[PDB]
Order: sequence, then C-alpha cells, then structure tokens
Amino acid sequence: QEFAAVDLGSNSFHMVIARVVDGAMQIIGRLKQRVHLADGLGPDNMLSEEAMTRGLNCLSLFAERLQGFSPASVCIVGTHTLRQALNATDFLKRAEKVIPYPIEIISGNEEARLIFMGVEHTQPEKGRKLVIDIGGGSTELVIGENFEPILVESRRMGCVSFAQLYFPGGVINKENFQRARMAAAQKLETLTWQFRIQGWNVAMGASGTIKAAHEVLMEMGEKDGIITPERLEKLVKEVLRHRNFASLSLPGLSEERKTVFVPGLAILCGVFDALAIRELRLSDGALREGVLYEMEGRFRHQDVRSRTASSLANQYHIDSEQARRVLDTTMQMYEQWREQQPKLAHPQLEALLRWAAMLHEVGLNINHSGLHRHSAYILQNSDLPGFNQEQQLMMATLVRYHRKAIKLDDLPRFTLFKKKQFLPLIQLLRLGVLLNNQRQATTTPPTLTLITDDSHWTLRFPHDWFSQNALVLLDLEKEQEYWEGVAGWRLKIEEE
Amino acid sequence: EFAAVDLGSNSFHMVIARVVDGAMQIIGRLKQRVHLADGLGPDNMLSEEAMTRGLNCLSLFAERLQGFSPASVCIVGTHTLRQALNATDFLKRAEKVIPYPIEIISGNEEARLIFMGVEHTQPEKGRKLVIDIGGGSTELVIGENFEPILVESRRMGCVSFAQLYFPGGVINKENFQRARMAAAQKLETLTWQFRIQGWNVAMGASGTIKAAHEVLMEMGEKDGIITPERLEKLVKEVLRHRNFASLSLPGLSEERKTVFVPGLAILCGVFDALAIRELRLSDGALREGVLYEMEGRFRHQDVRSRTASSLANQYHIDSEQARRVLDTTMQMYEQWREQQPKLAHPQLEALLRWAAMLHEVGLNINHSGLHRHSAYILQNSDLPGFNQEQQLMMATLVRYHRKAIKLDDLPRFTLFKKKQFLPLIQLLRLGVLLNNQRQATTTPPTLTLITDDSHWTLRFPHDWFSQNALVLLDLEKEQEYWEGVAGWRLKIEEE
Repeated sequence: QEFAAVDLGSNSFHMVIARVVDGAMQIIGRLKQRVHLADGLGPDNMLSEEAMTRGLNCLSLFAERLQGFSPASVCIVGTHTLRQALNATDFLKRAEKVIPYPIEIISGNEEARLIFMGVEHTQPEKGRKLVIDIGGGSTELVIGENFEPILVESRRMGCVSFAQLYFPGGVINKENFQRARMAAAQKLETLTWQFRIQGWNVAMGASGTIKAAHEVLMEMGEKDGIITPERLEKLVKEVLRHRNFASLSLPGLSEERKTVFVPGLAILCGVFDALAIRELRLSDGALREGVLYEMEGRFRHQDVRSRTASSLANQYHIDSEQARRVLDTTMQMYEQWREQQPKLAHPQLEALLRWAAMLHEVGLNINHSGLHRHSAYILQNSDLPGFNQEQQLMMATLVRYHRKAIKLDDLPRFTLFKKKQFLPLIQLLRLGVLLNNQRQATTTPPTLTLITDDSHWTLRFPHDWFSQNALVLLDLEKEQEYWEGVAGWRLKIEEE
Repeated sequence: EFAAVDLGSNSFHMVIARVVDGAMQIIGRLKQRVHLADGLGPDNMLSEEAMTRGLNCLSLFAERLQGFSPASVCIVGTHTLRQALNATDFLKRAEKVIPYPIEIISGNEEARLIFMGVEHTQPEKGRKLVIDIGGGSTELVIGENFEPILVESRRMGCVSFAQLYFPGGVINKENFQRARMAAAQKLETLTWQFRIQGWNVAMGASGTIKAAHEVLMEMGEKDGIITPERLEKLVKEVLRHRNFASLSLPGLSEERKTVFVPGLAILCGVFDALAIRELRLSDGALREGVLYEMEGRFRHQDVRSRTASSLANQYHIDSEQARRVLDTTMQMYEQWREQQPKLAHPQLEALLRWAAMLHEVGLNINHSGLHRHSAYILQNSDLPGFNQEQQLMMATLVRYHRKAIKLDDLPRFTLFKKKQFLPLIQLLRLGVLLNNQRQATTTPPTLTLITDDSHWTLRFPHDWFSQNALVLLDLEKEQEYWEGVAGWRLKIEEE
C-alpha cells in the first residue's frame, strides 16, 4: 500500500508518497507547488482572499492526484501560517469542499518533534543531536537521541516574516542584516544556556534556508557544503556585495530562493551566534519524513499519545484508581451508546474520551474547587507529544464540561469533529464521573442499562437500587436538571 | 491593642485583643445583627436595606477603632460577600465608613482560621475534626498541632437551607429529611478521605452547634457532648411544630428560631456522612484564628512565606533564577521606595517579592505563554494566609510580566489603587527581562533608577551595552511596550 504526507507550508504545499516494502519504507514520489500562503498573512494576522485562493486551488490539484487514496492513507498537516492565521478555520472549512481529507494543524513543538524524527529516521548514526529548522514562519530547535527528544523549542521567526521586518522593499545592507541577525539571537536568549549545557555530538539542519546555505557554500568551493562560523562569515560578506533581493546573483540560488535567502541566512547566523555551533550538516529528512514514519507507526498500533497520557497522570500524581473507576463506568455506557449509533462512534473520538476520563483530575494540585476548569486548563495548554491541535482541544473540552452547567454555545468550533459525534461523549463522561462521586466509597450498580433515543437517554438501574444509594439518585436528579437546559437532551432514570 | 472584624451572615462581630506577658487577652466583643445574608436576593444581589444596615454597623465599629493603625485591624468577609454579585459596591461604600479594608477570604482560608481558632483555645489534644456550620457555608478540617491536613468548605448553611428546604419557615418531616440528605450529598466527595484520615476528637464551632448545645443542656442532658442519639431527640422535638415561629424549645432565642431547623438538618447530615460519635463545642473559632494569626505576624511569623516556599518546591522552579530576578527587582524597588516613600507599603512589597519568586511556576504546563500559566496557577490555587485580593494582585503581577500590557484588561481592586501597583508591574517586568539569559546573565555592577512619576530612567555603567547588546534590544522592546501605556516612558542611559 501507498500512503501520503501533505504539508501546508509558508512558501510551498508539498506532497510525499511512500510505500512499505520488505518491512522497509521507500519514498516513491515528491511534489510541490509554490503557494506562498505566508505572503498573504496580514498585520492583523488575517490570511488574504488571494492567499486562500492560491491554497485552495492547489489543494484542488492535490485532491485529483490523491484520487483513490483512502483517508487513512493520507495525512495533511498545517504549520506556522495556519497556527498564526486568525481566519484559519475559514480556510479549513473552504478546503473541505475541494479536498476530502481533514487538515490537521499541529503546534510548533509537535512540528519540532516530527522534524527531529524525520532526521533520526534518515540518518544511520546515533548519538545526541541538535536539529535546527529555519522555515518561512517559525524556527524549531531540538536536542534528542535515539528517537527521544530531550529539549524541544519553537520560535516565531522565519525567512518570510524577517524579510518584511528587517529588509523592507528587499533592500540589502549591513545594517538591515545585522538587525535581523541580532533579532534572531534575541529570540534564543532564554534557551541558549539550557541547550549549550545539554550538548550534542553533531548538529543537523533541515529545510529551505539551510539547503540554500549548503548549495551556495558548495558553489564557493566548499565541497562538503558543511556550515561553520567561518564559512558563514564568507557567505555574509558575499551577500553584502549586493543591494537588493532582486539583484542577489548568488551561485546555487534559484530565483524563488533569492527572495528570502538573506533574512533566512541572518536567522542562521543568529542561531550560530547564540548556540556556538561548530558544524551544521544538512539532513535529508525533516517534517514530511517524520509524518510518514508517524503514520506507519500508527498502522502498527504504535501511538505515543498513550505514553503522553500516562506521563501526564504521573506528573500530576492523580488518583489512578478513581481515574480507573470513572473510565470503567464511562466505557460500559459508551459500549451501549455505540451499539445503538455505531456510525457516530469513531475510534479517534473514543480514544479522546478514554484519555479524558483518565485525566479529568490532573488539576487537583491547583484546586479541588473548580477542578473541571483547572484540568481543562492544564490539558488545553500543555505540550502533549503526538496530539494535533484539535484532538488536544477536544480532550480538554470533554474535561471542561464534565461538571456544572453546560452551555452549547460556549463550545469551540471543530473542523475535525462534528457536534453529533462528540456531544454524547460529554454526556457519557458527566454520568461516568457523577456515578463515582463517592470515590472508594462508591457502590457500583451490578447492572446499568442505557437506552438512547437521540439525546434522550434513560439509565436503568437494578430493582430497589436507589433505596440503599439515595445520594446517587440526588446526583442523577441534579444532572436531569442540567440536561433540561440543553436543547435536545433529556435524562430519564429508572429501576428494573 | 488589635482587632478582628468578622462580617458574617447573621451578624457583624468585632473582637479587640491585647498581649500582656506573652498571653492573649480579650478586651471586648461587639456584635450587631445586620442580617447581610437575608438581604441576598434570588439574583445574588445584596439589598439596599441590608447594605445600609452593614455600613451603619461599620461606622459604629469605626468609632471604637479610631487611631488603630492598619496592621492592628483585620476585617474579613466570608460566604455572603464571596457570593454577592454586588460585593464590590458594598466594599467600595465601606471605605467611606471605616478606614480599614474588607478582606474577602476563600472558604478554605476561612476553614483554616476556624481550625487555628480551635487549636489556640481548646485544651483538647490529638488530631481534631473541626466542623463549623455557618449561615451560607460549612467548613470541615482535620489537622493537629497547628497544621491543617485536610481542608474543605461547602456551599450549605442554615440561611440558604432555610430557603431551599423549608420555604416559608414551614416544618415537615419531609422538608427536614430533604435538608439532611442534601447535606450528606454535599459531603460525598470528601467522606472516605476524612474518615480514613480520622480524628482523636470532634469539635464544632459557631451558632448552629452552640444552639444545639444550649437546647440539649436546657432540656436536661447530663453533659455537653453532642451525640447521634441526642440529635435525634432534638429532631423529634422540632418536628412537633408546624413552623419556625412556633418553635419554643428552651435555649432558642427568637434569633436562633429563624435558622435552627435547617442548621440541625445540616448537622445531622454531617454526623451521618462522617460517622461522628461525639462532638464537643469549641468557644474559639474564626475570630480567634484571625487574632492569633495577626499577633503571629507582629512577631514576623507569616504563613504566606511557607506558602510561597512550598509552591516553589511543588512546581520545581529554578530557585537561582527566582533569586536573580528577585535581587534585581528589589534593588530597583528599594530605589523607587526612596523616591516615592508614600506609594510604597510593606504589603504590596511582599506581593512583588513573591511574584518574583513564583513567576515561573507555570513552566511545567508550558514554556510558551508562561506568564499566563503561572498566573492561572497563582490565581486559582489554595494559598494559605492570602486573602482574595492579595492572591489576585500577586497573580496579576505575574500575568503582565511579559508581552503587551492592556490596562483595559486589569482587574479592579478595592484593597489596592492603580497608582500603587502599576510601578510594581514596571519593576517586575524589568527585573525579569534583565535576567533573560538566566545563568549566562551579566549583572550590571551599578544600576540607577530615576523616577518622574511613571517616566523612568535606568542608568547602566559606561559602555555597558557594548558588551551586552541583546539586553539593550530587550530594553528597547520594553520601551516600545511602554509607549502603548499612557504615562509610561522608559529611558535608557549609560553614565
């Protein structure tokens, strides 16, 4: 089978096609289209119509090229430009009409991890590594070893945004360059000590700027194209004997690359200044390759998100047995709800529901009062390896609404998930948590039957059950009240 | 002489004390039945009449406290003022009848002070369960030897349960049993933990429990121990009346008759939930708590220091970074203080210091948006010894320690004026940014701060920035940020 990773970048949209052959993975096709989506990002962080049109037109072409690919065989990621864009969801809703695969925006830190995995997968040598990626919009810096990140950082600096800030009108001079160079180092001052102390056997660079630096050095007689401080000084002096981005006649520089090379190079010097890098080698794997290997992993049921959840539970020292009893109650009802609406019950949302139940009390060391809000704050704002933005927000949202009054209009507006899919998950978690209010004093009902008709639910308990569990009935009657304020929800409680 | 004022549900209380030969001595106790909680309408708005009753009582309290220094007076508000939607109106108006600020405190902090009140006054020894049923909330604490171990507060009290379960002051077996189960319901997430922790002795404080005590004694009980069997005797006796006004049990004042039945129902539910066997009345509670804590602080014992340290430990903050930022902020503070000695109170100084200590607390949530995550933790955590406004002020300092400051977006304070705390924001921001490079930071050997209101000049050594160019770019982003604040101007100079 073939599968595809699409990457919606600042300057280009890329597609990579691979297959797994003899247990080994093989790159089979690469294509890109220059979309220049970042060029359309306004000072109010709105993507212009014309940038959106360019993106949408390209996706229209990619959809045709991907005909016959099942959605499981395709992953589309958005990065900096789509994280910054205040109208990102509008772009994504429009894209739903031209391409039948969801666009998953990912955080800078998750982007950084995937770049690091791309580098790890395409290099035979092991050891501790620094990985640098200067892109159009952001820069990623990872120290890691043997497929395990140790330090992961992302900064809002890139070739495109720096062109606009430090080189207006494309004007090149040593004052414009030095300001860009210092600014890049300025952005790194809070991480420099931590990174330099960690160390690395070798530094690997990825993507456009570093590839351009490497090509130019090779056209300067530096056969290996390895970036060092001295050779970087030779690059800067050369670019300084030019005057504008338009007249930037460098050997090994394409016309497209000429437009952002200078601010990219200045960021690269900033990195070298701040981190005191001796030697930077070009990697032939980055984000796209990271995504491909992440997709193969999940085909073989290897999902880092499980580890992310366990680590988070341990970090906050939650009561794992309370988490377990809530999970068990919630899942017993989930199974009944699923049997009655199987085409609403997708395994991706189910996972999020399980982690929600597992993590619903992470905020307990903040406060037991308002716990549902504190846990949601932690979950919404933490760095969670393996999650995309929407999954992370959705899990946070399930936790946010597991107690107190429920206001449907306050819900985020997901593009990956439909209300008809996730609203019952809020209902199940709420009931699951409620039933376990007494914690280790809880009496678990021997039987519990859930009958759904849309969002009209009835829960059937054993005969005379409530005669000896009067507080649970009070709790259920409070929840009935809460559902009376939710359009379409009704809860009926019965005994067998 | 020093004073604790308790702005309660039923009454406002003042207690004046004094320490003579290392012993606490109560000089006086005043109370007035203001019925603040009765004025709390179904919209959580205090009525005009109730507020005016409260302000009148406060003017009267102020006469007795004239000349008392601010450190000598602590006024606290509890549940009614926590819940009142127009609490701010009352608090602002109270400033024109009594020159001491009302410090609203959280339920858990209220719980803590009640427990301290018991510990300081009661001969009983060993681990104590302490219960206090009030007009609008109920506190439950387990602790010993002056340390609370478990601390809880619930939104149930005799006043609110009167309205919910006994509408019209009507007495029914059904009404009574609904209140009693509602009480147990509110305790269900804590019952297992409290019982597992256990206690050597159970103490009750405050009005409901005093009323139950006195009625029991007036009705022929041999000793003052409250027991499940004795409580059942009381429920039997109240159930032979149809309404609150017709209750004529010996020991019940007209005042007590208005709230005794729902109070008894809550107490019954507390006994049910915690399986209490014997409960003794404590004459010491909240106001004694406040008194000993204030006296503690006159002797430089401030539990908030313990609170700040534990938080720092709990979140594993880099204490060397904390120290750098503190040392730098406070070196500029000491200078600001000298230049405007009457904007610079020891209370706001303490808050600035803890804000420097704790500004990185959110780091294990995320490095990105750190000021926000640290602020969320500081705003929402249970911080012993802090009143709500100090806690909110501390969190506010941290919230605006980085990035663009929207004066539009500041919380409004009753305890603190903008004039007094905006420079603390300026001080913290500069303390943080100067230590951006962390352990690679270069500490300028001399720094001079010159203040023209909020127009500030920082003066560094001669040619200092030639060797510290990034610090200068940071200063220039901060200068740029100050331009977006009216009255704020930062100037950088070398000597």
